[PDB]
Amino acid sequence: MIVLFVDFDYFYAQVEEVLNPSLKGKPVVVCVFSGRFEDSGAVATANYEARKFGVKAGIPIVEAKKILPNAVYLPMRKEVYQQVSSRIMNLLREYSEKIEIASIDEAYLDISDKVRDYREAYNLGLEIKNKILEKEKITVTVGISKNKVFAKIAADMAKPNGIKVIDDEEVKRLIRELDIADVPGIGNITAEKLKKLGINKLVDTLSIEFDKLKGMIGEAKAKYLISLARDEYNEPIRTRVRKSIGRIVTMKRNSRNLEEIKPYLFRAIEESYYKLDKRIPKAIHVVAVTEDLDIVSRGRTFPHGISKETAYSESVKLLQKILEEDERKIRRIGVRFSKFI
DNA sequence: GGGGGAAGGATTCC
DNA sequence: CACGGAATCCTTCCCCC
Ligand SMILES: Nc1nc2c(ncn2[C@H]2C[C@H](O)[C@@H](COP(=O)(O)OP(=O)(O)OP(=O)(O)O)O2)c(=O)[nH]1
Ligand SMILES: [Ca+2]
Ligand SMILES: [Ca+2]
Ligand SMILES: [Ca+2]
Repeated sequence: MIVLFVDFDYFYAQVEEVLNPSLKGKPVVVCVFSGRFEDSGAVATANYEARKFGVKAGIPIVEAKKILPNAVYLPMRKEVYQQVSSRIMNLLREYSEKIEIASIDEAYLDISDKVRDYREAYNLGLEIKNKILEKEKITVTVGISKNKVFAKIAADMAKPNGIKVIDDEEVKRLIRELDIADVPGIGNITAEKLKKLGINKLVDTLSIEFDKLKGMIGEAKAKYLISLARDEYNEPIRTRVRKSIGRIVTMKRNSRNLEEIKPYLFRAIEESYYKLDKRIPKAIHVVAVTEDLDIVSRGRTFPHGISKETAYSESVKLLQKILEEDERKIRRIGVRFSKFI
C-alpha cells in the first residue's frame, strides 16, 4: 500500500498572495479581528517570511505587531480560501478516486492500485505539485509512505514546498528515533502525559503495560500508538462527510446579560443556517467560551429537523441553561448544528 | 453484563 | 491581550433486555 499526502503551504496567507502577487516576499499575516479594540484578535496564519520571526497561528495580533510592526496584516476571508481549496481537491480526484479530504487544505490519496513502487510515486508527486502550481498557482508539500500517519510525517519533514518518501526501511528508523510528540494526534497535553510514563518514542509504548497506558491516555490513543509502533497500523482512505456546521463570534465585551448576548447568538445562527445549504440538522448546540477561555456547551437532539425559527427559540433556552449552570462571564458565543437528516 | 444513545467535557490541528 | 471550524474520544447517565 502507498499513501500520498498533500498539504498546501501557509495556505490562507498564500491565497492572499495569489490574489495580490505584490505581497510575494513581504511578511504576510492573515488575521481575525474580534472588534474589541483597535487590533484586538488573533493570527489565523502567516507566510514564512513572518513565521521565521515567531509570528505563527494563535498569538494575539497585538503581539504580532510588536514583532513585525511593518508586516502586511490582512483580514481572514474563509469563503475564498474555501473555494480555492475545492478547485484544488478536484485536480486531485484526477489521480485517484480513493481520496480522503482531511481538512480545508490537505488530502490523502490512495495510489496503491496506480503505481508499482516509491520511485514511481515520487514521480506522481512531482506531477501533482506541478499541476497545482501551474493551474491555481499554489505550492504544496507532498508526503509518501505506507500508511496515512507516516505519509503525513513525511510531509511534516519536507515543509515547505517539498516532497519526501518515507519508505519501509526508514519507517523502522523512525519508530525508534521519532519524537513521540511529533506524531499526528499527540498534542501538548497528550505529549506531557506520555512523559510521566517515560515514553519519548513510538517504541516505548511497546514496553509499557497496556492497562497502564490505556489508563493514562485512554483506550483509543493507546491502541493507535501501539499499532503504529508495531508497524501494523493501516487505516484506509475514507471519503469524509461533514457531520457538523456552526459559527462562534466574539462580543465587544464579556457579559452574562441575556439581552446583550442574544444578538451575537442570533447572528451566529443566521450565518450558520446559510452554510447548511439545503441540509437539515436534528441536533443543535450552543457553545460558549467563558472569560477564562474555558469552553462550555449545551445541546438538544430532536426527533425531526430544526427549522430556523425553532433554532432561534431553542438556542435561547440553551444559553439560559448555560448562564444558570455556570457563574462565569461569557466571551465568545456560537452555535453548532449536527446529525443531519 | 452490556448494547445504544445522548450529553457535557477534553484534545488535536490529523 | 488569545479567533475560528470541526472531528474524535472520554465519562457519566439513562433505559432496559
Ligand atoms: N483561524 C484559524 N485558522 C487556522 C489556525 N490554524 C490553522 N488555521 C487554518 C489557516 C491555515 O492556512 C490552514 C492550514 O493549516 P496548516 O496547519 O496546514 O498551516 P499552514 O498551511 O498555514 O502552514 P504549513 O505550510 O502547513 O506549515 O488552517 C488557527 O489557529 N486559527
Ligand atoms: Ca498546510
Ligand atoms: Ca494542513
Ligand atoms: Ca505535536
